[PDB]
Amino acid sequence: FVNQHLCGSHLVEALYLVCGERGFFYPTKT
Amino acid sequence: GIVEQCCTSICSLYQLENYCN
Repeated sequence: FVNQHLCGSHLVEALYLVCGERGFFYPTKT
Repeated sequence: GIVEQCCTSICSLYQLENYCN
């Protein structure tokens, strides 16, 4: 398949959603 | 970062999905 991310917030939002939110959690956020 | 290297038409969703941490 192929997508057309915008590169900036969508590309990073993808890494977080793809699997960049489980190992990207931090103690005490602000 | 893969984001800067994949920044373009399609960004290796596999690289991002495989990136994890």
